[PDB]
Amino acid sequence: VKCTKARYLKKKNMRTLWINRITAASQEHGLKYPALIGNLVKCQVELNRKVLADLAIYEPKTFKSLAALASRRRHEGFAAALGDGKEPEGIFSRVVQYH
Amino acid sequence: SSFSRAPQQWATFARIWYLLDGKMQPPGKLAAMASIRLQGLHKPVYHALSDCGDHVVIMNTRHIAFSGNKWEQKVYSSHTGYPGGFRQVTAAQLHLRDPVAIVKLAIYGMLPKNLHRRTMMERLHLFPDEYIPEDILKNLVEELPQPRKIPKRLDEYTQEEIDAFPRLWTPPEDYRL
Amino acid sequence: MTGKELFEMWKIINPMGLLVEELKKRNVSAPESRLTRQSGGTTALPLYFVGLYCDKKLIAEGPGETVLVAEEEAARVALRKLYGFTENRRPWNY
Amino acid sequence: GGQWRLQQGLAANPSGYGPLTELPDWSYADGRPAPPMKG
Amino acid sequence: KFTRSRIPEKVFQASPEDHEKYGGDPQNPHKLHIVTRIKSTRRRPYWEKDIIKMLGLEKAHTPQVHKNIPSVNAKLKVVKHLIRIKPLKLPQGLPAEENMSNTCLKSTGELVVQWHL
Amino acid sequence: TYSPLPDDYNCNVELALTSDGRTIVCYHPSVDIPYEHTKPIPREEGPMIEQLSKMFFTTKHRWYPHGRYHRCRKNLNPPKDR
Amino acid sequence: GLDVIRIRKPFHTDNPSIQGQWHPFTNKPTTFRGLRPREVQ
Amino acid sequence: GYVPKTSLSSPPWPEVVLPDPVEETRHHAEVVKKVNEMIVTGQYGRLFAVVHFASRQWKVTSEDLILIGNELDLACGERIRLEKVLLVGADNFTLLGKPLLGKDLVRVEATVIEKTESWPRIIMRFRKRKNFKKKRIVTTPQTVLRINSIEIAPCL
Amino acid sequence: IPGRQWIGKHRRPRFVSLRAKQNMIRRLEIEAENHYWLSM
Amino acid sequence: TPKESPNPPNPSGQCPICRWNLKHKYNYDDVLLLSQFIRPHGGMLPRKITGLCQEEHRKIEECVKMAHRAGLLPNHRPRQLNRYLTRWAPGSVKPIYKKGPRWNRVRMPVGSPLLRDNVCYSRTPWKLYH
RNA sequence: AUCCCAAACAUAUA
RNA sequence: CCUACUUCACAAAGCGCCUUCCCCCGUAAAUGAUAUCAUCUCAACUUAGAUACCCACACCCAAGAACAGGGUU
Repeated sequence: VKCTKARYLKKKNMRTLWINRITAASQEHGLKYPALIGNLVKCQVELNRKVLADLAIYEPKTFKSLAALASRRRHEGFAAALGDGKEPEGIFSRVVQYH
Repeated sequence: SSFSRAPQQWATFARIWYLLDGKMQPPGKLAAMASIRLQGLHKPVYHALSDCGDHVVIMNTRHIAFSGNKWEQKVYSSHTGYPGGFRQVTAAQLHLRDPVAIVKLAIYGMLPKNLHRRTMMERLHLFPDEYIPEDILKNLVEELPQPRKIPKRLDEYTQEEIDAFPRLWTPPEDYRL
Repeated sequence: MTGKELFEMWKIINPMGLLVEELKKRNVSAPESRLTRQSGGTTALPLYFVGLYCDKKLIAEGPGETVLVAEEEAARVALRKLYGFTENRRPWNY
Repeated sequence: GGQWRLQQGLAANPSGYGPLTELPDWSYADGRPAPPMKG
Repeated sequence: KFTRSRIPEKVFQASPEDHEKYGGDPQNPHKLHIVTRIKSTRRRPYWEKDIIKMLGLEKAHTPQVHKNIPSVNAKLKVVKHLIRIKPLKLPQGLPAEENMSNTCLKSTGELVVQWHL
Repeated sequence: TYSPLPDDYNCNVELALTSDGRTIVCYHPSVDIPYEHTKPIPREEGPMIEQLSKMFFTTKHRWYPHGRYHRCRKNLNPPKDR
Repeated sequence: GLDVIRIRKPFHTDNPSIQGQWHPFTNKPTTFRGLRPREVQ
Repeated sequence: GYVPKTSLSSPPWPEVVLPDPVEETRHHAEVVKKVNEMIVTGQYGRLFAVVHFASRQWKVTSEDLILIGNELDLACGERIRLEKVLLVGADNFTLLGKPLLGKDLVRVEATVIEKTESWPRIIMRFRKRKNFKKKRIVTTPQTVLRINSIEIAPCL
Repeated sequence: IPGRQWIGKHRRPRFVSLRAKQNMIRRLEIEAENHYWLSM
Repeated sequence: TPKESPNPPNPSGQCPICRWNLKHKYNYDDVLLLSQFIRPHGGMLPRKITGLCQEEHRKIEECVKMAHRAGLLPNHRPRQLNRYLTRWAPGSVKPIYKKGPRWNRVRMPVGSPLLRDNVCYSRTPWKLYH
């Protein structure tokens, strides 16, 4: 019964491990984890957590690239919010659509 | 990169020393930073079963600054098994008795509550004042930032900002002061 | 030879000798070694990073638990980089 | 994050409708496509 | 005692402020509803369960379409606290038979024919 | 070298969009560690546990041996990863 | 022919890095002449 | 519109400002041209591709193996190509899609090496005092794919 | 505290967090939209 | 001696803090704002002479107190354990020997209650009682 | 009425 | 602990002897503010505020249930 009921915990706490690892790398590059994954999903880079953690380990400066991209998007978002009126959108903030 | 196998493993899992000033910092924030660093939750390689803890060295723990009135109010409780041994002591008293115990107990509370807590608390080093043994000082690598920004007082406010800050009211011609 | 690194297949000893031999065959000075990163110098689990240099430019670095093993493995690293047999090489094209 | 995805007119769940799930996931080497997914 | 609920009809006299708030169109009112369940049938009385079995809403977050007749409105008006109903706007007319197997639905509430994968 | 975030702690990475907008290209070269930032090479069964406890900084518990039951269950020929 | 017993990793990436595996000094700066903190000379 | 300097009148976060859009576009054009000449010449080495094949995301490189938890309707040793590549990277550059990358800028091949069924896994349900004791054996089917090559192409 | 601590005259009243209130408001706004789309 | 500068942005306000668009823009760390409302011996001036309002007078008084007990005006003594945001004077606060269970805890005050309407920048507000 | 009982933290863009 | 007294008499004992400590954080006194006088301070501000003990086979013993411990010059 434990061998059965443990598969759901397997998924649960492996996702927790990946979230912790990504938080470690993100803190290495100056960005908390909420900001990273949120503002990265706000650029249609639909990358899941397993690959992000595996990139934190086995590919450090492509992770640096993704973190820099996230910080860029965050700054563009804060600039847009600071826009008190009508403002052109940022350069990465643009949304690509598909039918 | 492109190292050999064993040197690559040693590079990955090697453990880095960390100094951490403590002057005019609240014990809890030092405790939080030390808690994350001791158990390895700053390495992307983290895992509980890997034991990737990294050493930590706090200094100036005598100049810890609790917030509010926590010196008078916060009380730490201990009890030897012998009757009447329920003793509990304020923070000021425990600071005078042994001025490395507030930060020690904070880091002890935050760490995970398992049979790895003792290893992590052994890899913590706490030194009350700026002194530090040389065989430790020549192991250090990094100096983590001070969490609380120490608000400087009038004494180090140079005249440029004293007179640049606008005078905001007009006392009458005559006054005692 | 897939996955097998170079020097697990080409069993040599005394790498820095072959390094200076190759760099002299290319008419360049014997490379000068320095200490890049150091963590835990006194304890029994140290990490020393030794970087070989070629007249103010760096051609490899390597980790070890002694400055000497670090020297040796940084030599192995540089020797790999020169011979175009690193781990980032283009995979064989089948 | 999926509230932002909705205020931009996307499926809140990237495994919903979008490029990621609609398009085929493989093709024979020469180029002739392959029978679609049962999903 | 607990009972059913009779909502006074004054709750359904939409104001002009409501009209300009949501995608209002009082005249030329919309034809269909797309309805999705967002709460559990359990911990809720039995007639709510029966209604949520009558309107096809078994699985949550699975959208189902219905008319805007006052009968179906009188059914929805007692499970309204378990459903999100959005108009099914049709910017281009409802599909023809040849291009019907190649249609799809967008989260904004629109049914669209131009869905090439 | 653009530094909204101070891309100097580690190295510098440059971000850009292809002309249309459906691909993002980032350029990250391996920044090399400078020379003038470098340094030159410099050219008995209870006390046993206590000394190993101070040298490796682990606590005393793990150093005592374990019984036969906890040493026939150990795997002699474990699988080799990679 | 391999035994049908459990499979631990869904992958066997024999060269699992292209960009340099992580050691604690990636992303950590360097200082003038290699001064560990609080030093003088 | 003036405030004397104070610890909380200003925002603690350091207010950055974005670059000018036209110069920003010129910079972006320059760097993409640089990466384009790098790809055209042959600077790169090995390549890693983050791929979305058939359930979920795999980080894949040449020569390696990937275990999929379902059948794929393909004879043994029958070459295949994996569309839906959402990251491809080398030593010096990496390209991310938004979300995906066109079928011309990245080409990921593959082959099927073996088709197996997983080890016999157990589903047992149990409840106390109710004589509820269910047992079942499940054998999921699996197929293992050898990734062969990842060819990037200059089309940017 | 007499027993069955969640009831009695000296019961312990639970606190209303901010995110619970935010969830209440989310459901309630959805209800307002339902009221509209059943109003025609 | 202190005077009035020729550029008060918002002249004729509710109080000389409102005459500088400050009413919710000072903490205890603002040493000079307090120093402009202090005698040479630590205790601050009557509100009549300065012209301050009731609430802002109270706020500057409390800020002066917390600034003293933090050790931020050492040249204002009337002639060691280091704190900040010391609400109550340390001579009249007792230890918390009996802190209740989860649901009736007694917690150590921090900050001052006259600074709730300050600007807030982290989304989780100031947590006065700790 | 055996022994207080989570360690902490007023502010980095929800 | 056994010198005497006392049951007893290589000793164990009491009804017989000798030793027993450490200022231990509690109080008020002044100057003085918002509230210019006035007021001990949920304002700042000067003061009445522990040791000691232990540490390197066999035969007897003031050490011992066995094992331990002191002695064998």
